Amino acid sequence: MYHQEPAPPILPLQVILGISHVMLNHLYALSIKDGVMVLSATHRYKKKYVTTLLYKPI
Amino acid sequence: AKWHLGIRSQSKPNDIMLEVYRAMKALSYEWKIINPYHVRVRRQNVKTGKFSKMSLQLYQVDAKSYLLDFKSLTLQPTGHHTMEFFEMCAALIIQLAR
Amino acid sequence: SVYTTFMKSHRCYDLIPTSSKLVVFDTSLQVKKAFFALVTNGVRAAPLWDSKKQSFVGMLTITDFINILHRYYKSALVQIYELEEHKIETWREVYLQDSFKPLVCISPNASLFDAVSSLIRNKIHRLPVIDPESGNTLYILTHKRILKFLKLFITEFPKPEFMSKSLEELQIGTYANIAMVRTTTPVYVALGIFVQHRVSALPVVDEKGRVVDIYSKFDVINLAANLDVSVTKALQHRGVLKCYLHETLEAIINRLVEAEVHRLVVVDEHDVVKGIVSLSDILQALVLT
Ligand SMILES: Nc1ncnc2c1ncn2[C@@H]1O[C@H](COP(=O)(O)OP(=O)(O)OP(=O)(O)O)[C@@H](O)[C@H]1O
Ligand SMILES: Nc1ncnc2c1ncn2[C@@H]1O[C@H](COP(=O)(O)OP(=O)(O)OP(=O)(O)O)[C@@H](O)[C@H]1O
Repeated sequence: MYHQEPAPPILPLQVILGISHVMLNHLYALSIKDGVMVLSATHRYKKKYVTTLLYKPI
Repeated sequence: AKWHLGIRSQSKPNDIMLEVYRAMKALSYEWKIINPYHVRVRRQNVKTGKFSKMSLQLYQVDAKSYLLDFKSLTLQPTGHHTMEFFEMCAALIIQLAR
Repeated sequence: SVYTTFMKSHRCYDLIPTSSKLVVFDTSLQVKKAFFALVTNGVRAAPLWDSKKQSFVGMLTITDFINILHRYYKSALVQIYELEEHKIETWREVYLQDSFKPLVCISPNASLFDAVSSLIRNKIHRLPVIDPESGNTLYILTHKRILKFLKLFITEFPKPEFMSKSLEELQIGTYANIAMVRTTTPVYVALGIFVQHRVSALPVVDEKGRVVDIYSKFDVINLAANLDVSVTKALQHRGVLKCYLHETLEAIINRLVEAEVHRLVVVDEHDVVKGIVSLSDILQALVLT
């Protein structure tokens, strides 16, 4: 990413309640209710998988 | 329980695209287009110096509905990838939101 | 010894499970709102991300809600505690918490021993494991987590001699000046002592001095959602586990780990509390010793 100038592939994962099902490294989130946004995302450290939630206000 | 992936817009893809380029330029990100449904975006971190990066991929989920997707890239550390991700995604979504 | 050596030779990484959830709050969150998020997510604490400092600044734990409830109380504003909406940020700043008690954390690569000293030296109950490369809190280390892991080894390996001696022989646990309440005691009193003494739980005892229950910090804040009430009255808004000095270290550990509790109330033949044995107690004696 070095510049500041300007058939969408179909999507089969979309909503959730195993890891690939969640897609490692992809942003997930909840319906923003009551002025608070919840993000989630799963990452790998070596052999381990942490699914991190961030509770954020707007 | 109701965990939605990325964000869902219904505006036209090219439009959508521009909206994001605009946001990003406002949010003061620089990007590299990889194609009209994928961009690699980057953000300098002023306190840190280091950059944070992520991938935008547009999808179609219906015929009248779309889905924009965010993906991450690469004594306390200065620099917190997962948090800087979340923050980068948040700022955009807010910028877009309104 | 052998347990000490085990702990100097294992990385915190080692007891991180394969999958794990970590809930983080932005310190710009509303204490009140956070409290619910702790609850809905079924966790007792959370890491605090401070967006402006661009960092993890510490933990939101039950003591922090206690410290705040107390302030309202000291101000005769207890009626308001329920209703307020100051940010976590605000209150931590009130106490200059980030500058005075800065975050204590550890590397995935540090020894389990190191983590045990860490928690004890700093008198804390939670310890963030943070990848120094990425800056990501991988997972949070508790005494219970640390002990449970060690117990697996304990059982699959020959015990030392002293693992058979008794609490009394070993002199493990706290037996002087036990903070306890009485059936009748005013919740507000417990508050007072929680704040002043830095213990987690209080044995509820009868006139004879026998343990009938236990009041925790949680119980206090849980209520606040009047305070002159009977500890006993409050408890109608909801585990006590016993042990004796005749009991062997080994027997104790098994119960503490298998049982899921965070401490045992030591008790004589007629249930008259004599002391408390906790996880720090266990883990200090096995490991730091
Ligand atoms: N890693 C840490 N770094 C800095 N401060 C911490 C850390 N962990 C906890 N604290 C602080 O220490 C105080 C005591 O919390 P601690 O977790 O030790 O006991 P607690 O309130 O009973 O919580 P818990 O349910 O985890 O026992 C709180 O003010 C908390 O914010
Ligand atoms: N009601 C009490 N009165 C006096 N001392 C106590 C009481 N409860 C615990 N202690 C002692 O105070 C120290 C801290 O105990 P506490 O249970 O708060 O910490 P811990 O057991 O290390 O943490 P955790 O409960 O997470 O294991 C321990 O050494 C324990 O023996």
